[PDB]
Amino acid sequence: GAMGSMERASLIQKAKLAEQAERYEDMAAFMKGAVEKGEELSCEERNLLSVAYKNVVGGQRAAWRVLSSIEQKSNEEGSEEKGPEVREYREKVETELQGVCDTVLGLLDSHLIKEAGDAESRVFYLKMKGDYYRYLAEVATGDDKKRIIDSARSAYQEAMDISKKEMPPTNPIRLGLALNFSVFHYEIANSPEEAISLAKTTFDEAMADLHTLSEDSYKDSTLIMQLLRDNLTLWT
Amino acid sequence: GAMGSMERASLIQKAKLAEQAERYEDMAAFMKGAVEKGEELSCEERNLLSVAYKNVVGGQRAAWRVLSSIEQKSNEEGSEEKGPEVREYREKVETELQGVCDTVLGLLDSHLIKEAGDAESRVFYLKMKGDYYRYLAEVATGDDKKRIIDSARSAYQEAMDISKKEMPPTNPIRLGLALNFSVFHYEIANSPEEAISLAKTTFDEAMADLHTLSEDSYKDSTLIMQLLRDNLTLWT
Amino acid sequence: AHSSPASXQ
Amino acid sequence: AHSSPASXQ
Ligand SMILES: [Cl-]
Ligand SMILES: [Cl-]
Ligand SMILES: [Mg+2]
Ligand SMILES: [Mg+2]
Ligand code: NA
Ligand code: NA
Repeated sequence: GAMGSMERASLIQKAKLAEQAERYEDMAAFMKGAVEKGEELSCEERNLLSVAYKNVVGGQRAAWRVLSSIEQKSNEEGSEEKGPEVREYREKVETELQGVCDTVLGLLDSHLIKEAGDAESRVFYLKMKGDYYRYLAEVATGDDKKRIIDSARSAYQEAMDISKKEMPPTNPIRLGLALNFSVFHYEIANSPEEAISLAKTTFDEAMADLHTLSEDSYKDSTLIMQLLRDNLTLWT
Repeated sequence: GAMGSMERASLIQKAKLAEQAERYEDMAAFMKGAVEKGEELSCEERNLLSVAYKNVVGGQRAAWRVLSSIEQKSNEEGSEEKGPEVREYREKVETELQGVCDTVLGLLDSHLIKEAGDAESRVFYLKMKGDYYRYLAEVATGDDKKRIIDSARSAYQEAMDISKKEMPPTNPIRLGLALNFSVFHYEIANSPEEAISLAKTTFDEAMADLHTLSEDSYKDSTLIMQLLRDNLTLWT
Repeated sequence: AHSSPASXQ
Repeated sequence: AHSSPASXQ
């Protein structure tokens, strides 16, 4: 790997520089190099890994949606034929997005998840696994769509089971997991009622636990709670 | 070249798709492939080439400035030593930026400029040549800083001479050239008075020619004129 | 819909 | 300072 000769601490330092410079592809390459050193990641380092790849795949998802929309319009009645180029280029972006998702899933499988024993690491990684299968599901159309969806569901479900047993209902990881599993239900799994029920129960159980929190923890939790509320407003 | 097997028209079509998707690195690769077909570019195609590379180098310049600022702070009195990583990473971004500039300059030299006979193509390309030498000058510090600056100056000056002879003072290419040469004077060449004089004369001569223009051309010219005004406000 | 920020507890 | 937009006449 191109980062094999760089010190772990230098990779982490440069990932933070890349974040400041909004160089998310570099950030992701640095964090991949850090993961491949073989040591477990700290909380901050897990956040860096996620920030880096979320921004990379975010740009790809946004581009994919633009191109897919153009492609679908080209397939309407009365649309002039323009050749294979829209499909080809959508496929190019799609393949690169799938590559990034596969890279993240590979890091999680070799060997972040199997070494993660604490709830805060294990839930974070299983949520990521669900997320990157969800991003794969957004573009899936063939014989493996169902299996990709079930892989996302399975990872989210294992994360949910641990988070409910081991974390308070205000924990931001637990909240962000529930938020994302609810998005999965609504947007991927054709289960809007499950999405709404999960968002509401998650919000209400967190509300009831806010009284236990410091001012700073209250701010962290309410930020994610507001996203649940925003989704419920969109969906109801 | 990786685009050697793709039709020219397909490269242009995909460059426009990449623009819509905000995939500027792809856009630049498509337009480089189109240039390398060996035919001259139309006005629209020249604009696509410039949009693509301006956005690519724009992200690099913004990242370089962030990293250079961190590096300069690390070299102040009382700053704790953090090792070579800030310099290394600034150098990495700098080298990639220089590579993009060299690629653009190479396309201009092989063989866009030598085939460009009309003022609207030749001035556009010579302005680009000045611009990409200017971007090289922004990061230059060694024995070749002076030669990079003089290469930018020389390209801008040839473009200015043609534009003054062959284009009306409201032509947006002429205006954007003068705007950029004035930025060169202020930010690169340590010549703020020349910058101010050029911006003012350019603005005033364009003002006097607006009466000849259609509504749409008036809008195009006044947009660039406002940038001259904005700079004059910053500089005076 | 909104999904979680990347950085989280 | 402001420089020219990429797309121009
Ligand atoms: Cl393609
Ligand atoms: Cl580096
Ligand atoms: Mg028709
Ligand atoms: Mg000290
Ligand atoms: Na076509
Ligand atoms: Na260091």
